[PDB]
Amino acid sequence: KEWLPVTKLGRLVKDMKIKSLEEIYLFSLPIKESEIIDFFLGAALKDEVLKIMPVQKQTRAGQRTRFKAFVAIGDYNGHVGLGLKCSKEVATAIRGAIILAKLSIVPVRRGYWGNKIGKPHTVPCKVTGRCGSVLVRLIPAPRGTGIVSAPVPKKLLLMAGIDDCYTSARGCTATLGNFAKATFDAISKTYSYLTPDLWKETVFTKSPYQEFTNHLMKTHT
Amino acid sequence: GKCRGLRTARKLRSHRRDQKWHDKQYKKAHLGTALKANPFGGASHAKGIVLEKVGVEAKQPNSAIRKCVRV
Amino acid sequence: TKKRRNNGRAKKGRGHVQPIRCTNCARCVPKDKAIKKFVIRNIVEAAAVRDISEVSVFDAYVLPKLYVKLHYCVSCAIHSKVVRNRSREARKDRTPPPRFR
Amino acid sequence: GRVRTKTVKKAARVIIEKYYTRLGNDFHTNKRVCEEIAIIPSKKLRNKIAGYVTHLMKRIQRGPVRGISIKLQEEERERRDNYVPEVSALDQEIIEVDPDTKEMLKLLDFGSLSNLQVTQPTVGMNFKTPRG
Amino acid sequence: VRMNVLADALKSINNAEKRGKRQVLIRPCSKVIVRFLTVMMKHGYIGEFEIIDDHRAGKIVVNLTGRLNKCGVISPRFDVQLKDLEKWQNNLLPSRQFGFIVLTTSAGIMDHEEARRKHTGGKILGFFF
Amino acid sequence: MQSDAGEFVDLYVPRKCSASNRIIGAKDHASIQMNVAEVDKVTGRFNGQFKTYAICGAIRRMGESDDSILRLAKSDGIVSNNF
Amino acid sequence: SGALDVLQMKEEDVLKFLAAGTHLGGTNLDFQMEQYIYKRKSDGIYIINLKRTWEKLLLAARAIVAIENPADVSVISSRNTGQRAVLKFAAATGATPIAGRFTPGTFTNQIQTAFREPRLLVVTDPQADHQPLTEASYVNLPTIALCNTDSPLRYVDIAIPCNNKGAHSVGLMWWMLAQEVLRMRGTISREHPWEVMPDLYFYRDPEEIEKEEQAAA
RNA sequence: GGUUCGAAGACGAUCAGAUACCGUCGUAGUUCCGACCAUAAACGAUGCCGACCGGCGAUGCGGCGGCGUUAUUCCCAUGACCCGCCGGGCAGCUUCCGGGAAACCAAAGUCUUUGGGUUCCGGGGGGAGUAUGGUUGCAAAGCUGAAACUUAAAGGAAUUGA
Ligand SMILES: [Mg+2]
Ligand SMILES: [Zn+2]
Repeated sequence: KEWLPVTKLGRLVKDMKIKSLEEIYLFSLPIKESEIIDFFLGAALKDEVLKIMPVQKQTRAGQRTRFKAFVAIGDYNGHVGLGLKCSKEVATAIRGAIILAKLSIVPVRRGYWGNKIGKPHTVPCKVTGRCGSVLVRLIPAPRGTGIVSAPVPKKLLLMAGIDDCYTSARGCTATLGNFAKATFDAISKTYSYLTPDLWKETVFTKSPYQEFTNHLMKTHT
Repeated sequence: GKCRGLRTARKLRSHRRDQKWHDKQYKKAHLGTALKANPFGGASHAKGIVLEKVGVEAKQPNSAIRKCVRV
Repeated sequence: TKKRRNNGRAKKGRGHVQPIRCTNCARCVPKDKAIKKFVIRNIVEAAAVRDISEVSVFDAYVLPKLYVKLHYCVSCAIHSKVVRNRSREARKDRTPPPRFR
Repeated sequence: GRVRTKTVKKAARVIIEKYYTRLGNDFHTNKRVCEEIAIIPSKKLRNKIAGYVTHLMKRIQRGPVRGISIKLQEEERERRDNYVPEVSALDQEIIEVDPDTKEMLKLLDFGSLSNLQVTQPTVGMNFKTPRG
Repeated sequence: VRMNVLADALKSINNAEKRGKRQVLIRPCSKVIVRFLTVMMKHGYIGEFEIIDDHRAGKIVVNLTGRLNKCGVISPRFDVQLKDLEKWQNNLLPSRQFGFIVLTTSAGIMDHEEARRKHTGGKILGFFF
Repeated sequence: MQSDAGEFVDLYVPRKCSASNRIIGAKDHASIQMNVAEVDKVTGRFNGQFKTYAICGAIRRMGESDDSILRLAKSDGIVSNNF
Repeated sequence: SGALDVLQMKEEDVLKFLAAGTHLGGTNLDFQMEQYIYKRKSDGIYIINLKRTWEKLLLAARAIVAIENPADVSVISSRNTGQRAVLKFAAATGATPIAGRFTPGTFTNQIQTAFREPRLLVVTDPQADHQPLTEASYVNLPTIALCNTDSPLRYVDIAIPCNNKGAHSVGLMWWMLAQEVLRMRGTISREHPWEVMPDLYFYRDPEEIEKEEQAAA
């Protein structure tokens, strides 16, 4: 259970010098340790397996079936991750899919339908996500509408902490590999969308490697 | 659509009207031929007289005799 | 599915190119579709040259050559191994094979 | 048919990488140091590794053998045929400085040096390759 | 042929903004383009622009700020009544917070929020968000 | 980014590229945060202050990171205006 | 870089550049390297502008000085020409040299033996060292490059317009970066010319080595 | 008008058979003039007009500027090369412009951030380009063109096998 960090920022996190996922997301650092997400959002992260899918490859002596598990993770307060993984057992397919889902979680941005009272409940604007043929569109809805969508985007948007959302999907959505990847790309785009609120010019803080440079020179090689 | 002109309404209306016959289910319901060809003549149920019993053999993998009746 | 960009032929902006009789068959192939080859050959093969170098009346008469241009249809070209099938990547290579010796 | 395997080459490269200080050009000296430093369970494999060590290190001395690079130590080993030049190969006198380059320096303030000789330009623009 | 001039001008800005260019030269200058770009500037999507007189249709050089997601046109110029401006701004604009429908009315060329306030419907030109 | 009351509500504020003025996505891994050192005028030696720039992923792989860094530096007066 | 007579290009440095032959680019020209070129000759070789070489070299020197821990600056050259120059730069400044064959996944693979994690990359030739730039796409990692007139500037953040082909030119351009980093740091003085002769950086090919091994003997 | 070639034909081979491929002849035709015919994998399987959006080196026609080589010896001035620039045209290589189910495409891009103008045209597979009427033609046949009935798939690109 002793987690010794391999990454440079895995060190700064375990040494309790970075004390939020916002410090990471602000400087666009690739999160390679599966334990940093279990460090910050360890409590409220909840797994749901969307599907198990047997994929085969032909050989001269029989097929060679290996199992592919889709896992959506996230605390119900503005983080989702979707991970996929193939393995010879369904058990290690799920275990690797969960780990990859933790690796690749994004912060969702939430806004309001019209009037700007209380906490943000819906998508700030119309965002579209594409994967293969599938096209998932997320539209802002009034308060206490619920999530008007198919079960697969519903459970991703539930885990994202979006309460209100009108959706509209096109393409071969029967494929829920591309459906949910389309939904996840749609969700993920909310913070890489320039609304007139992100107009105020940016002031530049030190990146955590420049911040805790002198500590990282002594702590490890 | 394609022809977007602000006085292009008879073109759009007439074009769609021409192209709705190429829809199978529209033309089926809107030609007389189907409701001439329908034995029931556009009715929910229909009463008839039994005149013989028949054993209709099933297609491939399903092998059985479906015990119908000629009416 | 589209296999070549130039549909197996070196026509781009014509519409029609007059056909040619294959030199193995008499199959009509367009002038640019055909696999062309120019054989410049000594009349006397390899060893005959030495016997006709000695049994000649003249002094260093550079014995003549035989110029023959051959048009093959694609089937005749592949069958005679003038061309061969290639990889999807190697197909795009238009630089003709090196003739160093 | 004497091709050494991964176990010979890898372990020989690791021993050259670490203990370059003791290993030499003699077979039997480095056979003994290899036996001392490394736990090799068989004697044939010991002789095979020692044999490779005193072939790579007979070529490290020659020049740029690839699979290993002890940079500080290999460069200090390249600092054994010391050519320390006394005059800089750049620090020269009269330089041939292109009538186009004359202006390039003159558009900076220093369009006036002692050792800037302006060679006449190459007439005839035939710098390209034929498309035949 | 060149039927719509505002259509060309807004496609030119949109292409230049995506590519990340800092200014763009939209050619066939007209009263409708300038009056469109003034509105777009007053909300602060473009910078200051400079219209270039040759003794013809002029040119415009628009200094671009990277705060323009889309600037589109609606052809034909549909006759937007005041009550129907809801269903237009519903299905054209991203949200009820930001984005504008600019439409040519009795008064002059102005955005949906101004036309709603002045109590005027008119013909739709385009949208910018 | 605040509600009717005036409470800043979103869980962070992303950076904007200095060249393009796009917002640098939470996972735009080809985005850079480059500090160009500030030099004492009289000595020509490092002060301990820097003129920092951020650039987006699209700009870098477009190949306009070079000219954009150059023009930002030449605007600040790090590079001479003459150039 | 500029507005200062202290960081200004000296008459000593011009003769060094002209002697090495760094003003001479290639026959072919890139479209993003037009702003660093003065003119094209008759003979069809592009003359690089030596002021604009100096302005970018000082900008590079600044970018390297601003990096605090000197051993999270990775210096790279895959070819013969740079391998000596980067090791000299590395030992002289404290930068971490990767000389000859940059293995793919030193920044991307966590499990690798040589899993390095630098904060700034200095590269000799983007055409040769294309892999460190393409890999610095995956990690938030600014890039500096000794770019020639022919070089593409894809994933290059400050390109120093030089000759990166000639063995004298590569050696000197590494030497002047090494020296300006140390001067700006405040290790060497601008009063005295620097102790180290720039021939300590140059690539002696075995041919020149063997001829000199007979010469000195 | 009929030299060559050559549907049908006539035989000679091959084969279990061969009404075919192979061979020897060979009629209509193949060619020209005057009247019909109006279809082709008639293809870029990609309507036409207009705008914007990367790079590079050639190529054909026209124009413009430029070291020098060469033919008119007498060189002004004309052609042939050499090095760039501008406008149209047949194409090419390259790329995280971007698009696409992919193959691939500077268009097949500028599309859920959906509207520059306009003509033709498709709606699961068969039945079927079939029947019937009408129309053009000397005929062959062209253009327009269904239904009853039948069926859970037919299909497009790409991957691993055999
Ligand atoms: Mg044709
Ligand atoms: Zn043939």
